[PDB]
Amino acid sequence: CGGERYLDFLRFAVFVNGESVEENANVVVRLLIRKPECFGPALRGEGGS
Amino acid sequence: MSFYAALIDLLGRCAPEMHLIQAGKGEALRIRAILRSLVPLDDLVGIIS
Amino acid sequence: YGESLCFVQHVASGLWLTYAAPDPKALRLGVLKKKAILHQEGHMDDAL
Amino acid sequence: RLQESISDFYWYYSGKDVIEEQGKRNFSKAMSVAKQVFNSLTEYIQGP
Amino acid sequence: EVQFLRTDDEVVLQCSATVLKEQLKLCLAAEGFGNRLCFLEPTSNAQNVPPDLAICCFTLEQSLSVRALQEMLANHRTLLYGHAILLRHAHSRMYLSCLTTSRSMTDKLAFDVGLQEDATGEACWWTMHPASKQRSEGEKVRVGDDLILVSVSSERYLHLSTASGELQVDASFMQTLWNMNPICSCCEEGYVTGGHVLRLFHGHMDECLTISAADSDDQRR
Amino acid sequence: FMQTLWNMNPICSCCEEGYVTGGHVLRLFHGHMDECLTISAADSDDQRR
Repeated sequence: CGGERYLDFLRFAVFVNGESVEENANVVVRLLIRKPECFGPALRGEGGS
Repeated sequence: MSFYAALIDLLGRCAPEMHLIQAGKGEALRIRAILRSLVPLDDLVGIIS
Repeated sequence: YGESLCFVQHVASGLWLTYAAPDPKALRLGVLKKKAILHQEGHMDDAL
Repeated sequence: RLQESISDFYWYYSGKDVIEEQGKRNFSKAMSVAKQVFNSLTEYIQGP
Repeated sequence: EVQFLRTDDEVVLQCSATVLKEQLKLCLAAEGFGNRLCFLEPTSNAQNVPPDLAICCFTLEQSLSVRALQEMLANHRTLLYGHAILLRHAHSRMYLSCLTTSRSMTDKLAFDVGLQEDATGEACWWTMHPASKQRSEGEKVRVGDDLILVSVSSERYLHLSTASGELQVDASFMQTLWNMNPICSCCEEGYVTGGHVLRLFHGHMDECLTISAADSDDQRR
Repeated sequence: FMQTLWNMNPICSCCEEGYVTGGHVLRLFHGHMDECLTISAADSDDQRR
């Protein structure tokens, strides 16, 4: 429930007027991979459905 | 389901715009490759099906 | 005081004072405290 | 830290034949800060 | 003085794994010819079983900042945290790289780590980061320092996979600590150094020490 | 009014600046003073052992 809200906030941050903002998009990607538990118990990698 | 859909939407929105890809920008290509590695296509098709 | 870097050694055993290298999931707990142990080799940063 | 920043900004402008106005400005700011830092370090040791 | 790793020095990348409650130290290894993939050669039992270091040895060519690397791709030096390094397999003269292939049944997102013929592209480059807090970016890398290696192309970590009962090496978002242990820095002319293939001649170079040719009765023993 | 013999045994005479001397309360910091050696707080399960 809260992961969804944070995710849509980030969506509004990175996507403006039909086009991506690369400066924020790359940062989001890098932060998210550095903390991959944000992806979910799935998409985890090891032992991940 | 909504958490995962929001995650996928955010990643797609972070995805580079094509004109950069045609320009051959390394950062754009790297980001796209990372996104593809995270999310395989077969799973997208399965969910759509 | 505050300049010398010191390694603590137990004289009889010769072991060095070091941390336990917190096992995984400790970061998940967010526990910032590292148990102190005596080990034969230890770590480079063991100085105090 | 400042010289690392300056070298990175260099590498950013290295390929381009001519630096633009904002780049000139930021270079000037960084060099002024570096000059003041150099004078402070010089003053720390002079006398000697 | 404290030794600093610098370019053109030869190193081995070493990792530590706890198995049956006995620590085991391993070195990254690749044959190159025939198999490009990297594996792990244990160095602990050395006293009882010599390890194969020749294929475990790597030489550092370049250590550059991210911006310099970017300009290079668009178109002796001491190592510093945050820079990007290029590593050659000494025997095969290939480059360590993060490959697009994945075999790991366990980890879906992981990539294979192996050797690359050329230094072209981002895959061959790796960035060093401090393992602990007392080290910080921009500081000189010191012998014995625990390091974290990240691939530019994939933004994975050089990782030790114990997921299967057998150890493996992979590019994963999970990080593994590595040690860059030196082998050689600079050798004077002549002045034999260890780890070198050579011949032993008895006197004025007429005859040399050897073993029997192939398919010989002595079994080449 | 009965006398007892006493010995005045020294501990310290003069200490230079810094230059740790024995018998002093101090703290042990691992590196750049971020964290220090300690035991558990009060009423802890470890018995402060």
